[PDB]
Amino acid sequence: MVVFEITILGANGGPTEYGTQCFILKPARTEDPELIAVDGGAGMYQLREMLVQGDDELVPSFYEHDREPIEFFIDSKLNIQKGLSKSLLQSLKRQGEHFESANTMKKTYEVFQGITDYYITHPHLDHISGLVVNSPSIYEQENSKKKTIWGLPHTIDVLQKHVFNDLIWPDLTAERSRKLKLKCLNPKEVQKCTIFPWDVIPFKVHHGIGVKTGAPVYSTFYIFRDRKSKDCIIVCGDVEQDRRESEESLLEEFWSYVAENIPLVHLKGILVECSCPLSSKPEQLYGHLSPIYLINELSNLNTLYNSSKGLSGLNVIVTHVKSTPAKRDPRLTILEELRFLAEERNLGDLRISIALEGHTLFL
Amino acid sequence: MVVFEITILGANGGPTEYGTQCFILKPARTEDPELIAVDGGAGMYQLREMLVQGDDELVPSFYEHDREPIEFFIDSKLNIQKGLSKSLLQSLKRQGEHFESANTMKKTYEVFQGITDYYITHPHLDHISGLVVNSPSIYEQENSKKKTIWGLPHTIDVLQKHVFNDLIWPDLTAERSRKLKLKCLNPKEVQKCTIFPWDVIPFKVHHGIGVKTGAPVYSTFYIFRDRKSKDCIIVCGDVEQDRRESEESLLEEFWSYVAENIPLVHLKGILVECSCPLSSKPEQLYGHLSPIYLINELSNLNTLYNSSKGLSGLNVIVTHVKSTPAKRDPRLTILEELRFLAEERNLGDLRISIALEGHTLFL
Ligand SMILES: [Zn+2]
Ligand SMILES: [Zn+2]
Ligand SMILES: [Zn+2]
Ligand SMILES: [Zn+2]
Repeated sequence: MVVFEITILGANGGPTEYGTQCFILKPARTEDPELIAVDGGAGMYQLREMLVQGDDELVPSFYEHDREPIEFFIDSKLNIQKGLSKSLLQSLKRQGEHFESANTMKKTYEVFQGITDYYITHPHLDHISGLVVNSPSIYEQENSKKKTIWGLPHTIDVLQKHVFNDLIWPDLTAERSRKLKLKCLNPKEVQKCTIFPWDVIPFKVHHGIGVKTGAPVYSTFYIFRDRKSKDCIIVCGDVEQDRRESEESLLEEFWSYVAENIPLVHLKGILVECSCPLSSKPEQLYGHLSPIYLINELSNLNTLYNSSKGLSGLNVIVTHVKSTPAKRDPRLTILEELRFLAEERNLGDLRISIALEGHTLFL
Repeated sequence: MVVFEITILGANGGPTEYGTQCFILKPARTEDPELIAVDGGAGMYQLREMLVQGDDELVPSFYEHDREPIEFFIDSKLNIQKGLSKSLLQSLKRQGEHFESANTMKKTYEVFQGITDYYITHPHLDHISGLVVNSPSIYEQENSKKKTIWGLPHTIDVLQKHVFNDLIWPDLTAERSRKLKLKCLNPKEVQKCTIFPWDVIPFKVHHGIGVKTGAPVYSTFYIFRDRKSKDCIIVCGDVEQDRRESEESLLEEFWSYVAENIPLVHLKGILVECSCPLSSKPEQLYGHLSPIYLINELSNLNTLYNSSKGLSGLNVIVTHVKSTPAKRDPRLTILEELRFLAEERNLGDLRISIALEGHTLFL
């Protein structure tokens, strides 16, 4: 039944600077070296950690305890494992002697060369820092695996002008070998992934406004659909609720598309933020979701599917939780708040988990 | 004799994305909460690690071994300790009960609020990623400690246009409370630090050329001078040797200034890159130093000081070493190559160490 393997490289919303948003995707079970990244925060560094670290598992927290039981953060039915998947690792183990002789750094370069394509949601630095700093790895060899960075224009235009511009970073897109490329996607259009037999469908969403400019700051939701099984996952960039009159109902458009085109049984997971707990703090919430806003969005999706079973069976994987100087880990607070609000709103057998770095989900 | 405490938050040259360049400075022994940062790669995340991790000490490597003895990377006379200094930690311990009640995350916010001023060498993303992602922490409170980002114009203009621009990052400099400010420094001019009784003297250096534009890419060397003791440290941005005819001898200007104005006995350390080992690889070396180029620069400084004792007693702390898919840790290769070349060039009792994240130097 499992179609997707999702490696959580980074699920941190800030303001600490490591492990920011990046998810690796591949088909379940298969052993090709090729990998897709959604966003570009945590990258090589995190792959290396997972190659070393790989039960009463404890995960980092730094609140009530420095480490906490893994099960506290996840739905009890979630198919999750620590480390990289057996099949991802098998692409290194295709050569017996070579795998054993290769040190951790070498293994990291090898796995990382397989990242063919990034789908970037928006160009905020926390979503691109690993993509950028890791990028010179592409020049380690003559016979070279090339990388492509995909996005809607609001992302690609910014990367071209403000990142790969010989000021913030050497303009690797200008190098004649074209080992790093920027490519635009059209919104709402079914586009094809390059290696996997998957469709990718990007949708624009709102993510606040400029501090100086007041201009809308856009983000992206990506649908990945396995063509054979028709199973899908939704992987989201940072997002806030739409404003009734002053703007386009981008989220309504998105949920309507999902309900029309993807039966709930085929929706294997949504990776979506809840940056903040219910406790106000407007400065930290701008451009983001809190549990009431996320539950309101899921309630809208529920209304569109229009089943008496609610969202029963749906896996919601909560990403981009921010640190806060609070007594309790906000991931735990948010998880409890979301579960409470889902129960209050009668959303059915909805399965809510927090995304945990250094783990793979099987959906 | 020790005047400076230098906390190494990040000394990684890339392409792995965590622990990139950032050094914290404070006067030795004193317990004020205020701190200076040079560069802005590793930040809050690394402070938090150091608050938790704090003998046969092993440090991360990931080559021949995943962890290696600390002493392999340093000169035997180097005054170094793991973790934050006792006096830095004392600023938290001024309140007994409060310190004990505060969790690791809270302690991290508290220490980090003390970073008053950043001195940025150049705006490449690896030198600013932590500064940027950490910056919203400034809005955690009403009665707020404010931060200032200092640099030469080649840095500040780029940060204004390409980073704090509501596209790559919210433009926090436009927020009316002015809790984050960008300020320019004049090159070669003795300027004053805001809290510590220190002079700061910035010098422009070369750091390669644009891939697309061919334009010179500049960097900065910072001299910090304690006015009472007259002791100085030099903390460097990324740099390459000058080209004889085609450009200004920026490095010659710098070493000449040092030899004229700072007696060797007062020069307590230089933190300077050696990104690459002697083994060629032009693509990785562009804009950077290898051991022959670094030793040539130190030889030039030696000639200017003009002593038969060479650079005896000088601490050279090597930063920004890049990963490479090699059998041996390049920090070890580089250390051996530098020591060999220094001996061959008769530079005297020069003390060479690699900068190690998660440690404090006392110079
Ligand atoms: Zn974000
Ligand atoms: Zn964002
Ligand atoms: Zn650098
Ligand atoms: Zn640089």
